[PDB]
Amino acid sequence: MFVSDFRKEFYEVVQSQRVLLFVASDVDALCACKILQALFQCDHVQYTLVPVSGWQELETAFLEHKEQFHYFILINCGANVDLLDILQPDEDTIFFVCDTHRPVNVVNVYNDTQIKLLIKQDDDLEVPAYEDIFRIVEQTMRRRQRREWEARRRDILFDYEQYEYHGTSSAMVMFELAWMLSKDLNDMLWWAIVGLTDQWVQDKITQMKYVTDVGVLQRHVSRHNHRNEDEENTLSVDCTRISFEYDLRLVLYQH
Amino acid sequence: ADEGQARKSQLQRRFKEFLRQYRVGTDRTGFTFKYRDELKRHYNLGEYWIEVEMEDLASFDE
Repeated sequence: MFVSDFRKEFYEVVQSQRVLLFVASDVDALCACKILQALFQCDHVQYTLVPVSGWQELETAFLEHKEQFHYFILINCGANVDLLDILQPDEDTIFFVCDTHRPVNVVNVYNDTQIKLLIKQDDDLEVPAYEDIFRIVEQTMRRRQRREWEARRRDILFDYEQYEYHGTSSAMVMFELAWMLSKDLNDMLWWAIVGLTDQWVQDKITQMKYVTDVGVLQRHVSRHNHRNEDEENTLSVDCTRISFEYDLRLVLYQH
Repeated sequence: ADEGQARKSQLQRRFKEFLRQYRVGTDRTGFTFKYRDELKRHYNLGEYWIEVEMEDLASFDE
């Protein structure tokens, strides 16, 4: 399914439980974890952090922990494939996915019990409608039409799952969540900025989308750091300050 | 000539506020006054020398 609001559908369910966090290995996912951590250590929510690196290790990890816990969270892993089969879970287990990969697999979208998605649907998504891809002579006369339906399905799949790309970074969804609760700080803003900058560094998003997201984040940066308008002389020098720069493209030139 | 000592009495005052104020370490862990402590710990031992570092002096007052 698609989570409509993150407060009352994702957070305030796992708020009183013992969750298990699977984490991929990329700067985007690291910065998307380090905010969720700080959002759990603030409300005394027992979590557990398992660093995975592939599908074999994710399966091995799900093998051992799949009876103690019955909540799960996957971060930048498992939104472009099908989930209810590679893991083969039980019925009363819940999965949250907060991945960037695209496009989201089909069944993961029409499965509104076990695989919830924290993906803001206002991204570049165009998921096919429901029945377009999911289920005497008159018998054959109509089962030929169902065969036509299957033939259309074999094509619309090839239409939809042919190009892979990436949406808004995880460390920005998590930051939207952490701002809703009114528990955002600078330290949770720097990790948002880094988790965004990393995609543009590794060249997985378009310059248009990058500048749009920078335009978003600058309002937050100014909301936090502008409150020190003229008191920048009586603020402690040992306290982080984030600033917007129009700066060179040379790599690491300051060191 | 008369501006000479008037500059100096304003440099010997900005070189003094550097030793007296420069700290290290972050805010999460905790700080450390780097050159007062070495001045004291080298004076009480009877050594009389500090080792100022130019990067610090640059980063305090350019």
